[PDB]
Amino acid sequence: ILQILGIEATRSALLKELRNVIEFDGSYVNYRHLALLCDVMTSRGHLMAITRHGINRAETGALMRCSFEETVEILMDAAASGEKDDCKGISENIMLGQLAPMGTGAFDIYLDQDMLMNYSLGTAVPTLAGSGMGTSQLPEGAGTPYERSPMVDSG
Amino acid sequence: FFLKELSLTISLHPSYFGPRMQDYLKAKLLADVEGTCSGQYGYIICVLDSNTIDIDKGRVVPGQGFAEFEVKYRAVLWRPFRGEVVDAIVTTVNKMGFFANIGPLNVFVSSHLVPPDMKFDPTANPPNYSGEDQVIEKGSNVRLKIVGTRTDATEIFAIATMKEDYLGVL
Amino acid sequence: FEEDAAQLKLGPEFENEDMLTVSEAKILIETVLAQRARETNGEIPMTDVMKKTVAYFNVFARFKTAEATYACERILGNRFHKFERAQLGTLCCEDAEEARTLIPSLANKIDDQNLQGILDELSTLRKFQD
Amino acid sequence: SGKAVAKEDRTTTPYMTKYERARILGTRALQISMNAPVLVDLEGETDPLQIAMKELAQKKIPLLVRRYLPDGSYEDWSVAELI
Amino acid sequence: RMKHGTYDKLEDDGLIAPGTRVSGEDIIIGKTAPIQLHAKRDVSTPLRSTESGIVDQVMVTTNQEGLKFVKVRMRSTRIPQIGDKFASRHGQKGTIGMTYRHEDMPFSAQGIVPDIIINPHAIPSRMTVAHLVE
Amino acid sequence: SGIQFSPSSVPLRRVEEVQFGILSPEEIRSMSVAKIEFPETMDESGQRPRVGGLLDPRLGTIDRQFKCQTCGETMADCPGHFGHIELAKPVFHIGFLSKIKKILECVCWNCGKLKIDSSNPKFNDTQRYRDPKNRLNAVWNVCKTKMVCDTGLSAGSDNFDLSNPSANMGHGGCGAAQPTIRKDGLRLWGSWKRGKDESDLPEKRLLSPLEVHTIFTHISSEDLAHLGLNEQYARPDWMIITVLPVPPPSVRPSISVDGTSRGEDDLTHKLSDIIKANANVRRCEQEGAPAHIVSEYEQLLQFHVATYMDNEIAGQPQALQKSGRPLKSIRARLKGKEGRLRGNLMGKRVDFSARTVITGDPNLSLDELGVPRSIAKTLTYPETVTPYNIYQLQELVRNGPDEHPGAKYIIRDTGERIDLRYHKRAGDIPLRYGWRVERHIRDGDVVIFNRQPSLHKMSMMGHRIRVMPYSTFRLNLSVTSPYNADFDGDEMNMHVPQSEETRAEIQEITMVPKQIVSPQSNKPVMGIVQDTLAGVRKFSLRDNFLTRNAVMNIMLWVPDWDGILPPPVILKPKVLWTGKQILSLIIPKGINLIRDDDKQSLSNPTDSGMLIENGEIIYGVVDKKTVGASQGGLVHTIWKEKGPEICKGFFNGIQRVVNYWLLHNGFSI
Amino acid sequence: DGLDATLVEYQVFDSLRLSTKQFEKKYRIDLMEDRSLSLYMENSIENDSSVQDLLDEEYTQLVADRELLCKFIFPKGDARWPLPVNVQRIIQNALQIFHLEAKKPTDLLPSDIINGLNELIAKLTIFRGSDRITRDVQNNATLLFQILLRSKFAVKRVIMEYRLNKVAFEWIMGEVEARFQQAVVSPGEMVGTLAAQSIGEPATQMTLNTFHYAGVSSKNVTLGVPRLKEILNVAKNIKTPSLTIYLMPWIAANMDLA
Amino acid sequence: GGLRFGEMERDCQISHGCSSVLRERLFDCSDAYRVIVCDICGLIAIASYKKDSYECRSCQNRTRFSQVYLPYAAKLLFQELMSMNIAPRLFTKNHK
Ligand SMILES: [Mg+2]
Ligand SMILES: [Zn+2]
Ligand SMILES: [Zn+2]
Ligand SMILES: [Zn+2]
Repeated sequence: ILQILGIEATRSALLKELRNVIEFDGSYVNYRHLALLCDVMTSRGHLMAITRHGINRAETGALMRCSFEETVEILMDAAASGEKDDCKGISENIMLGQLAPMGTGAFDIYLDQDMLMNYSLGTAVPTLAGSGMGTSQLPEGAGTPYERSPMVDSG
Repeated sequence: FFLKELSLTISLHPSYFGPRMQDYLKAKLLADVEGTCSGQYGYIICVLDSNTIDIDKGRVVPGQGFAEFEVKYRAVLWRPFRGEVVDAIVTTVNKMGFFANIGPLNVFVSSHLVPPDMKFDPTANPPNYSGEDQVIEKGSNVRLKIVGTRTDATEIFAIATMKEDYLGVL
Repeated sequence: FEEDAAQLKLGPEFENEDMLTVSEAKILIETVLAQRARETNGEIPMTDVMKKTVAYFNVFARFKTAEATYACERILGNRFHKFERAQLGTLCCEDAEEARTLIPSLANKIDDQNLQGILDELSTLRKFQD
Repeated sequence: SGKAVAKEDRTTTPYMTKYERARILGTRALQISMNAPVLVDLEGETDPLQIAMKELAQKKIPLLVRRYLPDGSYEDWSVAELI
Repeated sequence: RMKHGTYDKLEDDGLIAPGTRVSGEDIIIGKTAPIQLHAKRDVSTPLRSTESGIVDQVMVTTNQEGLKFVKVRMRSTRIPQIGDKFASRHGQKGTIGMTYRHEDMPFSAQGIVPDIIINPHAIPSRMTVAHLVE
Repeated sequence: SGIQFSPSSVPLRRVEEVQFGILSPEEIRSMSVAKIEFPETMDESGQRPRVGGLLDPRLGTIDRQFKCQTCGETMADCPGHFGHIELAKPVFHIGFLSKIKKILECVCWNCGKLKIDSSNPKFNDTQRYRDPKNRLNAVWNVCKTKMVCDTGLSAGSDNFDLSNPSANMGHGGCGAAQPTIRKDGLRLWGSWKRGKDESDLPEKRLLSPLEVHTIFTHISSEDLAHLGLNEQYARPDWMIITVLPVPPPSVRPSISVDGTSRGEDDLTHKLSDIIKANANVRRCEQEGAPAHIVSEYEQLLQFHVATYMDNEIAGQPQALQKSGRPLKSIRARLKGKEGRLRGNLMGKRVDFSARTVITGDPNLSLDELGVPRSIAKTLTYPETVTPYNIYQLQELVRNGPDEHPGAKYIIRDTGERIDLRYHKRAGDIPLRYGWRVERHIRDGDVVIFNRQPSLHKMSMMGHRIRVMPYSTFRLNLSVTSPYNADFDGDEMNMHVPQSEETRAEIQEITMVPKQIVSPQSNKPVMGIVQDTLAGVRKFSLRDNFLTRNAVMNIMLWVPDWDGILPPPVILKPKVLWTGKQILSLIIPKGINLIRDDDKQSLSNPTDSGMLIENGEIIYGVVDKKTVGASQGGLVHTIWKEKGPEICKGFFNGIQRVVNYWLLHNGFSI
Repeated sequence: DGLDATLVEYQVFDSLRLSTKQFEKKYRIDLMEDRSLSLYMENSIENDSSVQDLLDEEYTQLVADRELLCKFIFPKGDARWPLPVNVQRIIQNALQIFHLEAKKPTDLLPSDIINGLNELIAKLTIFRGSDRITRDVQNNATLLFQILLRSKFAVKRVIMEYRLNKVAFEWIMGEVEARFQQAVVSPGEMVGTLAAQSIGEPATQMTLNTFHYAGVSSKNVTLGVPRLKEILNVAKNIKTPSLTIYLMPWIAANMDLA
Repeated sequence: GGLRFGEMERDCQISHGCSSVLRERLFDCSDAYRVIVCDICGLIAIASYKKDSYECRSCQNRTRFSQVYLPYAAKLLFQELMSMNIAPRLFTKNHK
């Protein structure tokens, strides 16, 4: 069908030919997941099969492949060429212990310091606010006793 | 001496999130970098805190609970290089050389690198190296020309000579 | 790899950076301390690095004043080579022939007459200095 | 190769994702569990997480989420922003 | 080396005497292998904690080989407890789910009480009309 | 993430990229800091010490009382310290050997200059028109057609360049080359013809390693890149071993029949056998004699250093170490199976887990799991000391690790474990205000439960422990379908989370409740089944009235009761309640259904069909049609309006009300 | 689709398997010897006011009609399909919450229900944003779900069948919007892993059956599971290579011609 | 102990989407192992995590370092690779 119709044609062919496998009779069908298997097969042109190993591809370095097994050769060969692995992999990743991009690991977090800063008041002032003579021999005065900075630095 | 921009990461702990983190991050920075030394940048005299202090980030750690705050800062550093002429302050004088001292770095002037006009006198009140009227004791900044420097354990150490013209007693 | 003296040679980043002056450096340090004290309990360990600098800086105060530095700056101008600059203002004295010896990298960089004029201004500035 | 995105021209969905809720609550849990500045009147809880949830409900919890795009760019979202 | 004994249960013979209540990781025999204060090793065998109960009997004979040779047997009653397997002779693999005391159980009307009671849904689908007949 | 000797130092920064290179003799030597001149080492110094070049130097320690200088302590935290093993006897290399053999014709001996010319501009260009690590195909094709040289490089002639010169032709200069090669067993043979005056075909004529390496090293730098090689990571001149590295014991094993004895593996041993065969060959360097016989022993290093890699490289070597049995090689462990790969990298055992036989219980909420004390008294579940816990959390310790509501271990700042067992068992040791303490498990307290084989997304879903006695896992019948497994004495595994950040995942995403509807089919996967189901029918019948006498009794399940007793449907002589009435009680308020089965009329006509209103049924009879994983299933319909719970309560109500009805209704066959 | 499998309920298109003759008797409206709605317009008719209304009524059907023809032109004949957010239910229960029977005519206005949608279909976005042209992937990444909302909320429908009122309707269009965005899947996520697992379970359910017992048979033969591997292996030798070829007719619809 | 966390098993976390549970039940609750990597040639160092002495007899490093979490599982393999003369350089972040 790929040789004589479309490539798009042949996708529809899969979808149909898989339904006819798990439906007769009374069978748990979801058009969504069926849909996905097909697009994966016909998403790179040729019909990528799924034999006990995982689409005989090869574009994500070795580290990853080593997971699909069987390792060996792969490393014994890839080594002789220094194959860079962006480690964008998900099994390559659960191999190193780095946190994997498994959905809930597919994002990072920081902190909204902004909230902690402007955060609600705030209710008092002012004396204590800008002082420095309640014991600490040292002085202060908020910050305006007659002194600059930068300028000099620039010069 | 140089005024340069350096980086440093501060790994803060939940206990100190409060509402004035900015201050904490700055306080921690001054403490971790000031006084330190590296072969790459040398002695980190001090950090030009205020205005010249950037606080980017940060991203909290997954399995730790600590957040990493990258910080860009301006600092005064003292890095020496072979061939540089500097004024130093003599500290000790032994029949082994001249234990000078420039700022925070220690410079050693091997006796073999000292003119043949400065004989070593151990009998003289305070061990010195006169000639030659010129008397270099434990109190006479000399001029030397760094011949070689080394960096062993963040610390730096080099040797200077007095063989060229316009070097020596100051 | 790179462990020469030159002749202006060595680290690229460091080369790029501008060598801070002695007197000016000390002034900036002082300024920095003043800003920190602005609200201190008292103490603030100066470690060991501070002590040394505090001494060397004072023992080399080529401009014991807040204006001296500015005067020096005014006198200068043309960059040429950050290093050479800070070096010339850190040594002092005096003649051309001597300048080349100390800074061989000056070879055919600058003339003489001019140099002499600068030295005279510095000698009078050191005090002056009042 | 990042790129950063305009806090003004954000693309992604304004709502907070199934997975994120799960990661945030996971994250503050550890934080508070680690004696941390709790940002809402302590109801009188014990569970470093059941507390974090008290926070989430009131959207009074720090932490932001950087959503990396395929490009390599990202977006930052505030817990109070999200839905 | 050897801790968490206790060897307090071995006789002068270095072997246990039936029927001493043995439990835990208790030990029952003792070994020694030469190499101040040196040297005695310990290649003696303990008792898996997962087991308990007393000691039926021990039999000490000779091997050839040409040394001594001991065998220890311990008994451990086992009662039915929730979670034990039972099945009839028709492949009604069953497990105990609960243990009701005499009053609760359907005392009727003769009035006896069921010793065990299986559920009716383990019939029609597994068609096993023999279990019934029996 | 846990603790690891508060290493601190080098911040952290997780691994981001992985660079796969090809070790190099030079590097192998530098990296290694040991010697290794005592081939038959094994502490064979006449005592029980060590040295020199096997155990010590340094290497990485093997027991407690040892601080193997360089790091520590032991036995862990101290990784193996690789080391070089000189050589000075050109050695082969099976694996990488195969490739090196295939090349033959990628530079020609010995000038070492790419075969192609320019060239031949298509051949050379075509080979490049393909990403690296593949262009090999082109090279092999050229070698099969090659076998001779030409003039000398592309040196002008006429001389010029603007922009020239071409000026060239071809493929440098020399001759060859000219003789192909074939693989016979573990030896290389080639013929040399032209011809027509004298040559050789397929019979004999070998080569060597020292010769090949030399030629490679000569290879031009711009040439090393011309092929699928890396003048930085992979360098042909590396295919040949010279400083054979030596992994630290950490990678190997040992043993000790304590006492008298302490054999090793096994394995390794061979490694010592190889140095035995090398030192006896290196000492003869001054000879000389017999010379021709010396090569016969050199062939043995060609075999041993191979058996160490590929026991059976398909040549008929044997590699018998004990009783003529393959010598556990390095390639054996990698891709076993029965080893790493799929046993030490994919499916790893794990800890903080347990399993036992399952049992039924009708009395647990859906998201509930009965955990026997026996286990609860052995789990955890760290939990840092909050300022909210100190008092509460302390009580646990003071209780003991043998009292459910107790704990084991107390972790401190320095990272030291205060075993509550025999160790502690006292010392008020108040309780820090920032350290960690490991407790027992107590009340959901979520934990995840699976059943091997776990096909469906939901063979691992998360429950809430607590906590019953007797030694099985009580779980909820309506949850049995997802685990496609009855109580035939089955086992099910429990994995307890530790960190408070996962405890969150398996609470907010994975939960028997939020997993009652797999997207496999956008249909429910759990529903009323077995006795509670048989019961529904035999009780949703409008033949079954309820005596006022209870009602009452059965109202104590709901479990969240309005408190108000339902308005009676029958006020006639006795006050009676219909079986539908009190059932429709445990259904949410405001869910509608119009089932409309086959034959159905304006009439009833006869309890045929089903239809609910403001959370009250009025029509037909409840069976699997409606309280089972049906399409527009009632279970489906409150899930999905209004989410799990009171949704989660639905299974608790009916599966509690009805079971209670059935108890006194009796049923059997 | 753009939606999370797990939140979805097969649904039905009333507007499909209908005779054009009865189609018109459900959606179309006119002033031609009709005006039967005025009996419901209560309270408040207008009446008919000035143009506009008369015009909205034929414009609604221009699109409710471009939907009747396409589909079909796309879907064979089936009608039951799985969409997000059960609409057929948000209306009941909804006529439980507010009730109101035929006796109470609609306090609504034909110029509202039509705005109602347009404002709350354009609230169902799943691809963001605009970013012009990027609004296209979205306009038809919900196009199917859309023809529903113009078929169960088209004008004549909300006044003839199940009379609604401002409050009810305003609340209906409420839950929809909400239940929709609550149905948008991910990001995340892992749509292949979960989907792949579900695809495996189904096969296991067939394998057995395709063999069970089970004969015994002929023609059409092929088998299940046992075949699966054949498809995934794209192997040439697939036992039952079969192949179905259709005809015109003619030829044929007859027999002896065939 | 212990138990056993099958390939099968792990494929199921991934379905839900639990980065952290997954990571916890493979690189923590079994092989909690940490090592220190050189930034140029990503390999085991002469680390001491006590006297802050790291050093590198090869790349000549003493200031540039980074830490990595790996399963002793992983550890072995990388080491076992060293015996086959191949160097998995763990080029971390910018530390490259
Ligand atoms: Mg069975
Ligand atoms: Zn070590
Ligand atoms: Zn040649
Ligand atoms: Zn290194």
